[PDB]
Amino acid sequence: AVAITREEFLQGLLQSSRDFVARGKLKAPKWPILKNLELLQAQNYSRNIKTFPYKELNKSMYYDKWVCMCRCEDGALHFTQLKDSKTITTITTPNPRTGGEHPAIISRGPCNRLLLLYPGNQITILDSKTNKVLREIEVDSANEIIYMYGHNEVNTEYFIWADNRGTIGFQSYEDDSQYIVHSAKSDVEYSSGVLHKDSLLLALYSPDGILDVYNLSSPDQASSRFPVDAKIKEVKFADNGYWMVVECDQTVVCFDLRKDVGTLAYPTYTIPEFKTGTVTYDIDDSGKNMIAYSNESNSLTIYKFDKKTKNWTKDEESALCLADFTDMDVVCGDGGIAAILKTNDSFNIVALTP
Repeated sequence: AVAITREEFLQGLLQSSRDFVARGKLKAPKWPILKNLELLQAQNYSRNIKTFPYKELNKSMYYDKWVCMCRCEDGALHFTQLKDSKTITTITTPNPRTGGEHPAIISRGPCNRLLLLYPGNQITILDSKTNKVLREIEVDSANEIIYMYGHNEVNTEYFIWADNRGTIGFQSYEDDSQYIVHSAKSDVEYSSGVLHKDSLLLALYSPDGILDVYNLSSPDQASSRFPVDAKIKEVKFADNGYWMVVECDQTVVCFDLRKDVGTLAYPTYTIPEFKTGTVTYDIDDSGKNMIAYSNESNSLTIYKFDKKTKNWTKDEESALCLADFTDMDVVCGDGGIAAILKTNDSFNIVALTP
């Protein structure tokens, strides 16, 4: 390939990681007072298809977050992508598989690469721009792959995959070349994962409290287990590089990666109101801004984390009122803040403005 030994690969990973470790260290712009809202788009989608948000370092040294929804019809994949209010586009790419089978996981890679995981650990890589098949890949592992991601800046010759018992490997986009850095355990049983900014730390987790962080650059080093009591719905590595935010059903737990495993950045926060109940919410990738929706009152509520007081408080100046949503995502590029409200098979995109 280009890397002949794992030792050679590990050195390329550390090097590339050190290239970008000092970049992307400026803060995203502070959120303004949001008073208006606009329903931009109502579409159907296939919720069973898990899509990981794609992160890109921008010229202002902070990260853009692209969120994607997929709708799978008759040999075609319909994508809706955005990183803010003005970057909403819908793309149609062909589904390379037989019988219109749905992918289990879809993720992006650099150079317009589209990673499609099908059950049985079979991966198809497409060029979303040219509609060509680039790779047909099989991963030899008895366990189901539950994480797949390609970093946009660090070690961009490979993408990452992980199965539900902790096998972690890298796969070359162009060559039949791969390297395993962690092998299967088993207490565990993971459902998802998330990669740290510097692409050296990978967190694998499950809804029932399990959270293990693996070090990708030192093979088979014991993973660290973080104490969560509680129902995990998402784990995020905040863009500042030292917060690990654990979004639960009605609690927010934030770990400080600089200290001993288990040390919190601030006291655990309870979501008001669960009723509880159908209130849903989402935190942006800065870990400082939060939007919550209430089905009962059809209202969006904005919370802000105060570094001084170390807790979340509601911004009362944001009276946002608007259809039964069960989940949501938030985006906030310089084009405007948008909230993606989701049911179990459709979504509405809501532009929020001052």
